[PDB]
Amino acid sequence: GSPLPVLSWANREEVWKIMLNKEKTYLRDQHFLEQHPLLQPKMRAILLDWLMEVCEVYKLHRETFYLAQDFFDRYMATQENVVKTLLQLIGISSLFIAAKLEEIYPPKLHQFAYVTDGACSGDEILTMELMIMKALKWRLSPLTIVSWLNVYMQVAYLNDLHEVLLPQYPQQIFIQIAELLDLCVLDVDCLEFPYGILAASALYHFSSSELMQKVSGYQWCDIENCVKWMVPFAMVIRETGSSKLKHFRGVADEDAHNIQTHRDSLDLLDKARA
Amino acid sequence: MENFQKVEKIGEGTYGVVYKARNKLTGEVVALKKIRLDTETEGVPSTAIREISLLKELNHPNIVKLLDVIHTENKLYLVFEFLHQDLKKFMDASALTGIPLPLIKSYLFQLLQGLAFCHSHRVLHRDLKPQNLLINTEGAIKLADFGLARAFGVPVRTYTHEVVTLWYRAPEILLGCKYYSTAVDIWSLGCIFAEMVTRRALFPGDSEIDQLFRIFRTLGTPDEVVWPGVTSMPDYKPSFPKWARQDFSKVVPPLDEDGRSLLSQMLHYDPNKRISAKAALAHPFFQDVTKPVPHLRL
Ligand SMILES: CC1(NC(=O)O[C@@H]2CC[C@H](c3cc(NC(=O)CCc4cccnc4)n[nH]3)C2)CC1
Repeated sequence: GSPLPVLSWANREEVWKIMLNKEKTYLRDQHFLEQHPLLQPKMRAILLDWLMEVCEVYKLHRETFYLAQDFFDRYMATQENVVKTLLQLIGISSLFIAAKLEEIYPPKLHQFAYVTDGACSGDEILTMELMIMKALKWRLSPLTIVSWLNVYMQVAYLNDLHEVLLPQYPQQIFIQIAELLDLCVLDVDCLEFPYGILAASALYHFSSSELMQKVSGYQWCDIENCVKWMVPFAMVIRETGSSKLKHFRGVADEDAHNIQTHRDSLDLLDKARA
Repeated sequence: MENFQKVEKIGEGTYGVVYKARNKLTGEVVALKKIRLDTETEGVPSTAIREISLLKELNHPNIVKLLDVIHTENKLYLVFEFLHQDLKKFMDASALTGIPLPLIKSYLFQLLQGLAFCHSHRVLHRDLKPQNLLINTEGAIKLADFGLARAFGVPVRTYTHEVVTLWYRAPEILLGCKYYSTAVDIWSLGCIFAEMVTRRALFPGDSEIDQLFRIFRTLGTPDEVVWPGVTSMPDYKPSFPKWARQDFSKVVPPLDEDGRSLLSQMLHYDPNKRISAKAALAHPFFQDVTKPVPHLRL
């Protein structure tokens, strides 16, 4: 189904079809680390969590992080046999490509080399960003996990105006659901489920299946397998509580929810294993 | 990166260094945008990464195609489809005799189709001007230069301010709106539409305030009735002079009744009321060019 209202600028079913048709172009592989036998799934969690903290220090948007995560996962699916010391360069260069794509005033190249504690040169990043974009066939416009949550939050708070392009939803509950998604993305087995399924399953845990289906278009049976897998991650967030909305210097409050945050979520990821 | 022989330099600007190349074996001609990577401290430019990724997913008959992206010798070559002339050079060559009305309608119809394809894919062009509209010798016209383009989300957020070349910049941009989307491209096409009719630019301003006053002098100084919320916009001033809206019989004399109606809806002050590209295709101005499809009531 399609949860978008009537769109004045295009056929509502045409815009939704294109968004769904793109998700078939961008492939995921929850077992791409079998192509890299020396790597372990936890190394990916430590890398992505480090990129989250880097994003918060430079106040990069959540969309920028999930672009880097998607660039990292799809690039490793094209490569074979990668060492641990090569992971930091691939991750920081994926964030460099993502920051230049998403931010209005992105950080400079030397700042991306600066946060690596001197382990990645500015020219090492330039070499890596070319290899990443060429290996991905320059397909660098995916619908991230966090971009779907933005769609689901807009339709949930829609009025009779049906103006789907002007944002209007509570920032408080948005960062709470994003907090659940930031934890689940550290686990590699999330790639089994499409990005749109993952976001709808996290919204369901903070609301209901009626609101989920109203704003995502997916029936309960489409997300049941994902909801059951997201079960341990949801309660870990419920046991510790929902985080508060942060204010960031230089970032307007009407955009403060879009800034990537970071907690010590690596401890919370291990509790979701049992 | 062989088999291609440079034939003529097309130009150098914000896009980059564009050459006209010709395949020696097949006789095929392309346009080569060359990017010297050794002179780019920040690696591949952000405008280059955006345009490549957007054009690799915007395959349409009215969009200049990106054919290949070759990287060699610290150079990044973008291979484009070649068209022999831009619209501005065509309008200048047609300034004396005028562009025939069936050709203006055919060109605007094709431009709206390419823009509707962009907006349905959630992509703003944000630099629609005659220099970026390319024509071939087979009656077609295509959108070019997506370096200033951006994919917008649903919902959108605050994007880059002061976009679009000044003559084709929508009034909501000039007044400093926080959010914007597809309406800014329609305003540009409305200016290009009238420019094809009158053979001169519609609002040729030399500053932000002069561009806004030229719009006010033709369409009238907007108020809360014609544009709700205009008096609260950041760059709005109560000291704006009060000009009366001019009769479109004088603004675009050659345009008939259906033409003035479509142009008015493309130049509506309110971005929420401004006609969309898809709806403009269904306007009675193109009722002789296109025929409607049956609509499933389900
Ligand atoms: C360059 C620009 N900006 C841009 O980004 O255009 C992209 C990049 C190159 C691609 C392109 C351009 C093109 N024809 C022309 O430019 C007409 C001018 C000319 C002059 C001499 C010999 N022949 C042709 N065919 N294909 C698409 C359009 C403004």
